Order: sequence, then structure tokens, then C-alpha cells
Amino acid sequence: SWEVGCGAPVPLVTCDEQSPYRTITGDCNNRRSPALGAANRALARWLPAEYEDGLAVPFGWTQRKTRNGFRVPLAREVSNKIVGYLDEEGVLDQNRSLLFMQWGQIVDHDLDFAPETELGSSEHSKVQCEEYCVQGDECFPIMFPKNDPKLKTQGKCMPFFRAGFVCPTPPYQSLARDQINAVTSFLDASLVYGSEPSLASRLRNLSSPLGLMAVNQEAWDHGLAYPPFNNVKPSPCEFINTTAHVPCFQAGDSRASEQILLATVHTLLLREHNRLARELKRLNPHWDGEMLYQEARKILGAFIQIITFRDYLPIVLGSEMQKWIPPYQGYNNSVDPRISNVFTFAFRFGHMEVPSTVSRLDENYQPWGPEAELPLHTLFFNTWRIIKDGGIDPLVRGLLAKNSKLMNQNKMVTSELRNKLFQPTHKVHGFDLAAINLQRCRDHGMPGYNSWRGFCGLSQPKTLKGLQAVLKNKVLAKKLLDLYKTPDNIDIWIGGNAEPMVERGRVGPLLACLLGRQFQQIRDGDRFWWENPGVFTEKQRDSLQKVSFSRLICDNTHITKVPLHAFQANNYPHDFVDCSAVDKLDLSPWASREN
Ligand code: HEM
Ligand SMILES: *[C@@H]1O[C@H](CO)[C@@H](O[C@@H]2O[C@H](CO)[C@@H](O)[C@H](O)[C@H]2NC(C)=O)[C@H](O)[C@H]1NC(C)=O
Ligand SMILES: *[C@@H]1O[C@H](CO)[C@@H](O)[C@H](O)[C@H]1NC(C)=O
Ligand SMILES: *[C@@H]1O[C@H](CO)[C@@H](O)[C@H](O)[C@H]1NC(C)=O
Ligand SMILES: *[C@@H]1O[C@H](CO)[C@@H](O)[C@H](O)[C@H]1NC(C)=O
Ligand SMILES: [NH3+]CCc1ccccc1
Ligand SMILES: [Ca+2]
Repeated sequence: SWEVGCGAPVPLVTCDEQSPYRTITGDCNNRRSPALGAANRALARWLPAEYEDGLAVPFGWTQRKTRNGFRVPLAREVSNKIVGYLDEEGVLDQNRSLLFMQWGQIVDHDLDFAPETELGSSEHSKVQCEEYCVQGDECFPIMFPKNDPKLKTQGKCMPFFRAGFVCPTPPYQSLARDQINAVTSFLDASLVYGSEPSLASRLRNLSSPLGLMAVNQEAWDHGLAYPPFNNVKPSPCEFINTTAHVPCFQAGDSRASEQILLATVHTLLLREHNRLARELKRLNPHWDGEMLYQEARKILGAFIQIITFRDYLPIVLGSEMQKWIPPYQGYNNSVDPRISNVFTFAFRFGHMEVPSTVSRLDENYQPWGPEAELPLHTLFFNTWRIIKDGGIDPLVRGLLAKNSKLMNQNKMVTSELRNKLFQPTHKVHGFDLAAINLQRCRDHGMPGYNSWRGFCGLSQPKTLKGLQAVLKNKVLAKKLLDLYKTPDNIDIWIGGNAEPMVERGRVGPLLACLLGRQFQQIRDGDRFWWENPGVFTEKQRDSLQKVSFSRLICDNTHITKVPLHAFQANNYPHDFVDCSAVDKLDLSPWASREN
């Protein structure tokens, strides 16, 4: 529209063009248009951004400025009146393991990250956001409404700093503000490997020709590997226990240690990598580290894609899976593979699937120790609970035998996330994910709920009575309309999530459309898609076709009792089999022939 293309990206990329491997940054996936899908580019705008000034100023900023003739409600007020609930009883999903939630988070982290602006590591203005709660520049604090208990305890607000945007980091005043996606759009295990060359390299084991990802040298898990510690201080995993002195983990994605089960699945993936590297060395002793790394990386890449696309997506999207992600018909170099700005909110449906506790299960799948169960809020940036209290295995058994929170129109987000979120740099277990999601919709310039309804070719309710029929909930519809005066103002995150789930799925129609499209595009638009003719051999594919999250567990833990269908709710011992009953990854087709 404006300037041909914006001036100040990562400008130096030379496409090999013959390379059989994905670049780290994701550049060179598309040949005609090489920046497509690459990390640290602008998130895609499926619809034009909507900001109160049309450019950058988020709705809700200027008191006197309406959205469609109405004040937008306080994020935190929306949280309190709609998102919140007291009673955790009866909230569990009777057919989705805890792993179903966790896998979402994993996948999510592979696809998008719009980090908060730096605008200066030296910042008394950072202190001006937290302490004085004054709105300015990139400080966009979440003010507590009147009647809010955090008011009595936490001051006037929750600090909140605006997401980064492309072109410059300091001001931009031409095209509408586009936030950055710091990770590669492609489903390619970038959460394990990195989306930049530094980290990709820091993460690697460059101490031997083995193609290993670097592992923790301080600690071990009954002989199994941990990721390296992130030695940059301040470490918020250090901050949450002064005594334990256990730092956050160091992975391809900076959020890995955000919660203990995310760290857990990260650890499983790292392990898998190294495991794969080692078999490739047995099978191919002639190979340099580089080729071990890459080929392992690529298997791992495909594993994540299969589990996601074969096992995960069908149980999210349900009866819509087929309508949005039909059978693969090969790579198409015209499909846009970028993550959209809206997706990054759509995929936050997962916030409502997170239960209030996490458990450690012993080898009989019973409470491992006296504190088996723990509140979720005590596990944010909590690595010590893995290192100094049982390792990966008891958490993993928890992931299999425990349940995801069912999303519920009267019980949206657990107070673990909604009132007790810990954020790094900040000090309290006292933050609101739901409120944060909402301020962020706004921060990102999101079109309203009805815009997205229009987009998905869905009815656009204009009335209370209209909203009730779409939401299938009178009270919910009233609450929302009492805050947002028009469904046109409902923030996409809360609106989409407000919708009843599709048959066999776990998101409503609007979301299923948004998610389904994105995932269709990331598959169809990916040259390196595992199932694209030529990427793997057709023998290799018959091998890959049998992967399972269960198998991954078996291989990279000492969990010997696993379910066949890891994502559904599974009770021990009935639904559990021995690892022996579970199909293996046959790396035979990876035997190399020089002669
Ligand atoms: C205990 C579990 C979880 C914790 C503590 C958590 C925490 C967070 C936090 C603090 C953010 C940044 C919010 C912001 O400032 O905008 C975030 C972003 C997000 N989360 Fe959640 N989350 C959890 C589970 C999930 C699940 C289960 C999913 C999806 C299934 C999910 C999807 C996302 C997405 C897509 C983003 C935006 C990423 C981006 O910046 O592009 N997370 N998560
Ligand atoms: C900080 O982590 C330390 C490190 O373990 C915890 O202390 C341990 O507590 C358990 C019982 O829960 C004992 O089995 C260990 O022997 C204790 N170790 C030490 C060094 O005291 C402590 O609970 C953690 N504290 C907080 C506040 O989270
Ligand atoms: C790299 O691999 C070598 C050989 O296995 C191992 O001795 C070394 O500890 C590894 N280094 C790191 C940081 O993992
Ligand atoms: C590839 O995608 C584009 C746009 O969605 C469409 O124009 C095209 O016809 C598709 N390609 C093939 C080979 O069917
Ligand atoms: C549980 O969900 C799975 C799909 O994940 C489905 O095949 C199965 O029929 C479901 N079982 C029940 C009892 O709903
Ligand atoms: N998934 C969100 C990860 C996260 C949590 C807290 C601060 C930064 C990032
Ligand atoms: Ca990626």
C-alpha cells in the first residue's frame, strides 16, 4: 500500500536454493518471495488493523475516544465479570488429557511470539509503569476497575508494555502498526532449535562432531538429559525461590520455563533430538555433526507436524477439521504461510483449558510423594520442582493421566492464571492472563468480534437477542453487552472463546475458522512440509507415519506404561499398555549410501 516494503528488517539473507534443510530463521521457504514465514517479520494482517487513531493508538487509550460510539470496557473488568470463577470442581474435560492443553502451548510457541518492546533496557520509565501506573508511550497499564480486590492490595494497576512493531522500535507514523512475530511461522520445531542463528548455535553442542543439542551439565534426570540453564541474570526461575537457586531453561523459545509442564515437554523434545542424532550416528558413522543435527532436526520437525496435524488438530477443530484442513495435496508456493496477527489471539483459546493444579504421579500412577498435587501458580518459572523433586517422569505421567480443563462459559480461566500469574521483571504472583489477552487484542489493533464473524462468513449479531442465539447463553450475552455496548466492540479473544464448541471439537465456529485457515496455510504453504513429495523418502514416510507422543515418552523417559491415544483422557491401568505395545520410529530408511 504505502512504502513498497518497510525499511529496517534483518536484511542479509542469501538463499542456498539447493539446500535440503530449513534455514533457522525460516527464510528461503518460499522461493519466489523468500521473507515469507521467516521470523522477526510483521505478523500477517488478514484484515486491516483497527486503532482509535487508525494507525497505532489502541482502543481504550484515550478516555474520551469511543469505539463505535461506546467506551471500551476495562480489560480487567471484562476479566472479573466474565472470565473469572471460584469453583474448580467439575471443570475438567472428560475426554482430553492434560497433554492436550500442553501440546497446544508447544505448537503455539513454535508458531508465534510477539514480544514486548525493549525500548531501552535502561528504563526508569519501566519503573514509571509498575509504580505510578501512568499511561505513556509503550506503557499501557491495566487499570483496576472500582470494586477490584487487587485495588485493596496491588495499587491502581497491573503494568503492561506494548508489543514490538516492525520498521523502527522508536515511533512510526505512516502505515498502520504491525507487531512482530519473532519466531518462524512454519511448524518446524523452532521452539526447540531457535529462530535466530545465535541462539540456534548457543543451543547446539559445538564441542563434538555428534550433532547434539547442548545439555545441562549441572543436573541430570536419572541419567536423562535436561536442557541447559539460561545463565542470564535476573532469572525469574531464581526469583520464584531464592534458596533453590535453579535458573530457567535455555531452549529455542524463550518462554520454555514459563510453566513446569511446558519445560517438561521441551525437555522431552530436546531428548528426542539427541536420541535421534545418536541413532543416525550408529546408522551413519560417516556423517559430520552438521548433517546429524539437520537430519535429526528434520525428523523432529516432521514429528511435531504429524502429532499436531494427525492427532491434535482433529480434536480441536472437530467437525470443522475437514472443512478447513482437507487432505494434503502438496506444497503450493502461492499460499501465504505467515502467522496472522489474529491467529496469535485465536490460539489463546488454550488459556481456558489450563486446570488449577498439576500432579506428580509415581510408577503406579498414584500421588508421587506427599505434595503430589500443586497449585498451578506456584509452577510459573519453576524449574527446581523438576530438578529437586522427581524429574520429568512424574510430571509426564501427570500429563497422561490428568485432564485438561474443559472450557466452560461460566468458568473461563482459572484464577491461577487470572489472578496469580507471575511475570518476570515484576515481583508478584498477582497478574491476569485474561486481562492481559484483552489489553493485547487492543495493543495489536484487532478488529472486533463481528468483523471476524464477517471474515469467517458467519452471522454478525447486532442485538442482545442476537448475541444470545450465537453464544447459546442468555446471561453471558447480557454480561458482555453490559460491558461492550455492541457486539461490534467485543474483543476477538473473549468473543471467539465465548462461543460454544463445535461437535467433536474444543473451539467454536469463529475460532475453528481462524485456526483451521491458519493451520491449512502453514501446511500448504510450507515447502518443507514432511509429506511434500521429495522432502522425505517414501520409505521414510511409512516410518514417520507411526510416530506417537506415547512413543516419544517411552524413548525419552522411564515411563513404561503409556496409553495408545495420548491426547484423550486415559485412566490407569485400563487404558495403559507397556511401551512394547507401541509402534516405534524405524530409522532404517535413514541408512546412508555413498557407494
Ligand atoms: C500454564 C499454562 C500457560 C501460561 C502460564 C501461559 C502464559 C502466557 C503469557 C504470559 C503470554 C503472553 C501474554 C501477553 O503479554 O500478550 C501467553 C501468550 C500466548 N499464549 Fe498462553 N499460557 C499458558 C498456556 C497456553 C495454551 C494452552 C495455549 C494454546 C493452546 C497458549 C497460547 C498462547 C498464544 C498463542 C500466545 C501469544 C503468543 C504470541 O505472543 O504470539 N498459552 N501465554
Ligand atoms: C525452595 O526450594 C527448596 C529447594 O528444595 C525447597 O526446600 C526443600 O523442601 C523439601 C520439602 O518440600 C525438602 O525435601 C528438601 O529437603 C528441602 N531442601 C532444602 C535445601 O531446604 C523449598 O521448599 C523451596 N521453597 C519455596 C518457598 O518455594
Ligand atoms: C557435548 O557432547 C559431549 C560428548 O558427548 C559431551 O561430553 C559434552 O558434555 C556435551 N557438552 C554439552 C554442553 O552438552
Ligand atoms: C494454490 O493457492 C492459490 C491461492 O490460495 C490458488 O490460487 C491456487 O490455485 C492453488 N494451487 C493449485 C496448484 O491448485
Ligand atoms: C474421545 O475422543 C476421541 C477423539 O479424541 C473419540 O474418538 C472418542 O470417540 C471419544 N470417546 C468418547 C467417550 O467420547
Ligand atoms: N507463553 C507465555 C510465556 C511467557 C510467560 C511470562 C513471560 C513471558 C513469556
Ligand atoms: Ca516455527
